[PDB]
Amino acid sequence: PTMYGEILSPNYPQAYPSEVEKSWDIEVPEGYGIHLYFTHLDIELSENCAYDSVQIISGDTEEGRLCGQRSSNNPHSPIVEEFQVPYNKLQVIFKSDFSNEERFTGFAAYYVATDINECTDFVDVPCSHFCNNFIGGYFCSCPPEYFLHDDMKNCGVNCSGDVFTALIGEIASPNYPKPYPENSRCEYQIRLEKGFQVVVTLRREDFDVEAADSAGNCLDSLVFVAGDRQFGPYCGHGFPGPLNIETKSNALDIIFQTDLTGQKKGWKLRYHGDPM
Amino acid sequence: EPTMYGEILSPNYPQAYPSEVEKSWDIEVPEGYGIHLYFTHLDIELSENCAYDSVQIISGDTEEGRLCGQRSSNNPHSPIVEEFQVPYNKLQVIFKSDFSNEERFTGFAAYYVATDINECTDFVDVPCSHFCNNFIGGYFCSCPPEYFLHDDMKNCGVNCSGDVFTALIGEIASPNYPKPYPENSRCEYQIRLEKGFQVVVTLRREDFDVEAADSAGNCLDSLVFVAGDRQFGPYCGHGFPGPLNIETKSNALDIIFQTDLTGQKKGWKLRYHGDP
Amino acid sequence: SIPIPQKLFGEVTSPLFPKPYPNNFETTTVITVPTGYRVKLVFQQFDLEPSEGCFYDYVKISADKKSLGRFCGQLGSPLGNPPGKKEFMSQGNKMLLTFHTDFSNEENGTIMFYKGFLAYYQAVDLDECASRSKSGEEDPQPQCQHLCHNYVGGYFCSCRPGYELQEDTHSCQAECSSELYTEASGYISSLEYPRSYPPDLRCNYSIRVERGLTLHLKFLEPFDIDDHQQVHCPYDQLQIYANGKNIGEFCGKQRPPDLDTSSNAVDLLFFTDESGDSRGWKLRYTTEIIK
Amino acid sequence: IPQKLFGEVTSPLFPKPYPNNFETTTVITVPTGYRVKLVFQQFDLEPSEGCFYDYVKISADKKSLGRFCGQLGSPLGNPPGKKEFMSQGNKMLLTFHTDFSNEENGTIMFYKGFLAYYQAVDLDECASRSKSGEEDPQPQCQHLCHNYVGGYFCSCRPGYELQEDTHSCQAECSSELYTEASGYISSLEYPRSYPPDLRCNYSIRVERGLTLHLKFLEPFDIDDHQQVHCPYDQLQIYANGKNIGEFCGKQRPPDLDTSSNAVDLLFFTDESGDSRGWKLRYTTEII
Ligand SMILES: *[C@@H]1O[C@H](CO)[C@@H](O[C@@H]2O[C@H](CO)[C@@H](O[C@@H]3O[C@H](CO[C@H]4O[C@H](CO)[C@@H](O)[C@H](O)[C@@H]4O)[C@@H](O)[C@H](O[C@H]4O[C@H](CO)[C@@H](O[C@@H]5O[C@H](CO)[C@H](O)[C@H](O)[C@H]5O)[C@H](O)[C@@H]4O)[C@@H]3O)[C@H](O)[C@H]2NC(C)=O)[C@H](O)[C@H]1NC(C)=O
Ligand SMILES: *[C@@H]1O[C@H](CO)[C@@H](O[C@@H]2O[C@H](CO)[C@@H](O[C@@H]3O[C@H](CO[C@H]4O[C@H](CO)[C@@H](O)[C@H](O)[C@@H]4O)[C@@H](O)[C@H](O[C@H]4O[C@H](CO)[C@@H](O)[C@H](O)[C@@H]4O)[C@@H]3O)[C@H](O)[C@H]2NC(C)=O)[C@H](O)[C@H]1NC(C)=O
Ligand SMILES: *[C@@H]1O[C@H](CO)[C@@H](O[C@@H]2O[C@H](CO)[C@@H](O[C@@H]3O[C@H](CO)[C@@H](O)[C@H](O)[C@@H]3O)[C@H](O)[C@H]2NC(C)=O)[C@H](O)[C@H]1NC(C)=O
Ligand SMILES: *[C@@H]1O[C@H](CO)[C@@H](O[C@@H]2O[C@H](CO)[C@@H](O[C@@H]3O[C@H](CO)[C@@H](O)[C@H](O)[C@@H]3O)[C@H](O)[C@H]2NC(C)=O)[C@H](O)[C@H]1NC(C)=O
Ligand SMILES: *[C@@H]1O[C@H](CO)[C@@H](O)[C@H](O)[C@H]1NC(C)=O
Ligand SMILES: *[C@@H]1O[C@H](CO)[C@@H](O)[C@H](O)[C@H]1NC(C)=O
Ligand SMILES: [Ca+2]
Ligand SMILES: [Ca+2]
Ligand SMILES: [Ca+2]
Ligand SMILES: [Ca+2]
Ligand SMILES: [Ca+2]
Ligand SMILES: [Ca+2]
Ligand SMILES: [Ca+2]
Ligand SMILES: [Ca+2]
Ligand SMILES: [Ca+2]
Ligand SMILES: [Ca+2]
Ligand SMILES: [Ca+2]
Ligand SMILES: [Ca+2]
Ligand code: NA
Ligand code: NA
Ligand code: NA
Ligand code: NA
Ligand code: NA
Ligand code: NA
Repeated sequence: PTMYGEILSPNYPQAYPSEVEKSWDIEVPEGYGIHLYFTHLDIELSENCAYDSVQIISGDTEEGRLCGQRSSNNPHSPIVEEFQVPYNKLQVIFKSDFSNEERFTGFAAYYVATDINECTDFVDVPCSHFCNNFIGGYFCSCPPEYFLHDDMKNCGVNCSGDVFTALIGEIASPNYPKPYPENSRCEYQIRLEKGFQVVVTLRREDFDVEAADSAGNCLDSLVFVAGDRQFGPYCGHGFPGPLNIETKSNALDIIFQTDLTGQKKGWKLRYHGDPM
Repeated sequence: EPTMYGEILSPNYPQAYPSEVEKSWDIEVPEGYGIHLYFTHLDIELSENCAYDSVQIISGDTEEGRLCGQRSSNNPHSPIVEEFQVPYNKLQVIFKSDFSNEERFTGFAAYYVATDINECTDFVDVPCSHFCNNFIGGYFCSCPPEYFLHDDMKNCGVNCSGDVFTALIGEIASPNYPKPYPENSRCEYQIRLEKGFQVVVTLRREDFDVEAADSAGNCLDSLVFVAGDRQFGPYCGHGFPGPLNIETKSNALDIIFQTDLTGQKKGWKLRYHGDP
Repeated sequence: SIPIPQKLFGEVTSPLFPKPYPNNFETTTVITVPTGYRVKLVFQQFDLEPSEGCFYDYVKISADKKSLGRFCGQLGSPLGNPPGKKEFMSQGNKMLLTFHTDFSNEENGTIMFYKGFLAYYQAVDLDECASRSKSGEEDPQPQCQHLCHNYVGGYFCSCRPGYELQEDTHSCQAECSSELYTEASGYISSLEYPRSYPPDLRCNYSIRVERGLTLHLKFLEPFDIDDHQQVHCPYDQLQIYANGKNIGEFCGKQRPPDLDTSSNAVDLLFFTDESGDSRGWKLRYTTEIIK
Repeated sequence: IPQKLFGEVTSPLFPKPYPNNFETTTVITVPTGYRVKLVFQQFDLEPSEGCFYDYVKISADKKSLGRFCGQLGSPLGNPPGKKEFMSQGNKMLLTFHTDFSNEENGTIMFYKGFLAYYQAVDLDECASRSKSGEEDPQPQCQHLCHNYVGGYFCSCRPGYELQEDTHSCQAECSSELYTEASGYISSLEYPRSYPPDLRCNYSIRVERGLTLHLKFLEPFDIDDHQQVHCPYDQLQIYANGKNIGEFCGKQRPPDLDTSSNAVDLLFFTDESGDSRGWKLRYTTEII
């Protein structure tokens, strides 16, 4: 395994021998992608590169197949063809049939190992809250008064000890997204400067609490207290309130009550401030 | 102990200097180096003939300079304000100040570097008779073709023996040719062939100019060929008097060239071949 | 808190973080990644004493030879100048951070509690090729004649088709020794035609076709080699060997005659001088058959 | 050669005429930080129009300077004669080439050869690196370097300190004393921009029984700000132990009268220099 390398056609830059099938296995260390690019391409031209060809296979799938006479169009770049993959290994197979109509000099290519930016390069991000990329790997981080769970990937809230002073921050139910603990009352407190208003956002889909009885009274409940004002109790699958909520208060108490049985996924939210 | 470079600053540079001082510095470079001493900063109490305060440059017994006053460099491309060059390996600098300073005077800042003496060119007297060679830290003499340097390491002298000619076809000329021949010398050149051959000497009628004979016709400077019993010469004057092709009828030939103290001329050149 | 020559990434915090920071404090921590790397960094939490123009407290981050940022305030508040999370990359391998705080953190004249900051820094690889200072590089020669390559940490160089890399791994010579030709027809041209040919060359352009054919050499225009009307080919020579024996040493301005060889093996030998003024030569070689 | 002042390089067998069919390369090497000067005393080769037959090829620092042939005096030849051939670096490559026949185009000819004399010389490192170009970092000096034989050493402008690398300089500007009756005090390199990152204590200490009169001159230019005065740069003035004003801006401060024999002007700079600075006349009176 290397961080860089050179691959030339047999007998470069002379004419290549006929009836050949040569293979190269590219390998870089863990957590690196590969950039493979061709500085020279002059191969026997056939439709679907039937007679002679140079082949790029990653794992089981054919990333490319090249043939023909071609030189770089950009005068600012020597690259003629190129490929980028999120994998740590590649395979290149050059094969030629028993005849050449003209003289074909083959090909000259090079590969380099690139860091995978695990946060951005994929659509799936392997961190619940915050992602940190570094050359050769990644690791996760969390928002105010959150503690990272054993799996090194997802973060979690504690039910007590937390006074929130950040202007923009997150709050979740304990164990989230795992089910919330039974027979507990979790109160989280936000305390801002007097001139600000706490505005609470939580996604309509990020809320699933034990449903109410037939009469509509929540058996498990979540409620926001702002002095005299009060929002809730909220329960059921799906947040019934609007996704953006104004409390009109600089200090807010969020209370979460559960009984002995009948638990569910739970909820998550993020808050910011607005002047008065 | 001798150095190739150095720094000299006024006491307490670049602050005001103390009064009633007389400080001295002794500059020293190794043998055969001159000294370049130059001043990067000059701000000293100004007096006529630098009477009150002064900085003084003495080489041996003689005053190479005396500076005082407020002065800055006029050339923006050079920091040098005053400078001196000397053919000696040692210098003395004496800074002295009287008991008062009316204004604030920052003193002076200077530096010295050792330079090679080009013994051939830097003096009017050149210590080589013929050719002079300068090198960094000394000199030595050299000489023209077939001259050997005399014991005194300075003056050269000509040799014209030790060379035995065995080639069938070869050349011989007078020393320094075509420059004038040396005075008070006897030059004998010797040709030695196989028994069966004859030395035949050719020399152009125009390639011969030796000091003419006296009124009576006796050559004062002469050239003569000795072939066993036969002898050709003495020859002298402007123009070769003999035929352009001369047959000696001998396989071994001695050519002798006699000159007196004064009355020199261009000289001569010749080429010889063999005949069975 | 992690300044070290051999380190990929690291953390730099305000003092006592997360506990609020003490007044009357100024500390400079310098990040150092190894040679040939840039320094990227961002702030997660950021809560400082705000001030119009950051007179009171601030974080001063400075790059190679320039202060990029001096910033203060809280993550969200518009009281001025928070970085929040923004990228701060260096050019060289060193990033100087400083944290300053005066005596009074308690504004309006009652106590206030300010936590600090969480700086995370990544190393990154720099693109040595793309720098492009074409002149003002005599001590190093960090740019290559034909092409260099950008990879993590270092960089290596390579030459255009038909050239060899010489010892310095920055410049290239010509190979032009075993230039083979076995195909039926073909084209042979002096290196980099019709531009001037490189000097100091020993070329053996060898043609070896299947036995039982005869070669036909047709020179094209232009044909430009340093010649001399007194004695021909003193500086540059283009010798042609056919069937083992020389058949002509050519140089000049008008092209040599179209040659018919009666041979299956020719060798064009090319000897150059130590200067290139003239352009070169190009030829089509074709094959014919016998009974 | 690792270490040599001077030397001789001759044609083979010199002075005896040189053999045919011969090519030899001799390389002169002076030590580091020296140039190579050389000239020819005697020069007698086989002449040829464009030096096809025989020649001396002298080349320095990846460039062939000369390829020369012929006799000292004779035309139709390219002789150097005595001309100077200096290198830039410390190496000079010489080569001598000769075919089989030097004795045909007339008839027999006897050609002696050549006498090359070479001196070493010192190179001017300063004028080499600082003459043109070079914005990237190079080992060149900040205020001034010095040219001397072999090596080079560096120095700083009046009132600056040389830092360890012996290439760059900061300002000292800490114990700047003034004990004379009158005088002038100016920020470093006035009216050019002042250096950044400074802690200056311009101390005036006159004989007791006098009062100091500080007169600021124009121009007076320090980075100021309309919101808060002196955030980046400050010019504090201490008199008689106590502060008497922290100044910055564009109009000069008022002429100050101290009633003190001991003043200290403290100068704090930021990390950039746009503004020019300040200058003052200090005078003494009696009490
Ligand atoms: C320009 O480039 C061409 C490239 O072909 C080159 O021509 C080649 O020159 C060499 C010079 O030696 C020849 O090689 C050998 O010559 C041997 C001659 O032996 C005499 O001369 C010796 C000195 O040269 C001396 O020491 C000996 O005592 C003796 O007096 C000869 O014995 C030998 O025969 C073998 O030939 C081939 C290898 O060439 C062997 O293998 C065959 O190779 C071919 C491919 O060419 C094929 O693959 C066959 O399948 C394979 O069997 C074979 O088995 C013999 O044992 C060899 O010939 C080359 O012959 C010659 N190549 C030609 C003429 O095509 C020029 O010199 C170059 N010019 C320059 C550099 O200026
Ligand atoms: C700029 O630079 C100047 C000089 O370069 C500094 O001044 C020196 O430092 C201080 C402040 O001026 C002076 O110290 C004070 O000295 C007073 C008497 O002076 C003599 O005493 C000292 C000690 O014996 C001698 O070494 C000195 O040479 C003097 O001859 C004292 O009265 C002070 O003592 C204490 O007084 C009362 C107690 O009653 C306390 O309340 C005070 O706080 C003080 O501590 C004090 O010792 C010193 O004399 C100055 N001159 C020197 C050292 O030569 C500036 O400080 C400097 N400023 C900045 C901002 O950098
Ligand atoms: C959320 O709540 C948990 C409750 O468990 C809190 O964890 C507390 O963390 C401290 C560490 O600061 C634990 O101390 C232990 O010390 C030993 C000895 O050094 C060490 O080996 C252990 O690994 C652990 O750190 C403490 O036991 C624990 N508190 C309780 C009551 O169990 C904390 O507030 C939050 N979670 C975490 C992981 O910090
Ligand atoms: C030049 O020709 C001659 C004869 O072949 C040789 O030169 C000789 O050189 C030596 C010095 O190396 C001289 O030696 C000295 O001679 C004096 C004579 O008075 C003697 O007193 C000393 O003790 C010393 O031996 C010698 O004079 C000189 N001969 C001459 C000038 O005829 C030499 O072979 C040839 N080449 C050179 C380079 O000299
Ligand atoms: C108290 O805070 C207010 C904020 O508007 C400010 O106007 C006032 O000056 C502060 N009090 C004092 C004594 O500074
Ligand atoms: C040498 O050759 C050239 C041209 O071949 C001719 O000019 C000259 O007369 C010849 N003979 C000499 C120089 O003795
Ligand atoms: Ca094929
Ligand atoms: Ca990674
Ligand atoms: Ca429940
Ligand atoms: Ca005085
Ligand atoms: Ca000398
Ligand atoms: Ca005489
Ligand atoms: Ca503070
Ligand atoms: Ca790199
Ligand atoms: Ca040429
Ligand atoms: Ca010859
Ligand atoms: Ca030098
Ligand atoms: Ca400034
Ligand atoms: Na090939
Ligand atoms: Na939960
Ligand atoms: Na002084
Ligand atoms: Na003579
Ligand atoms: Na060409
Ligand atoms: Na200034």
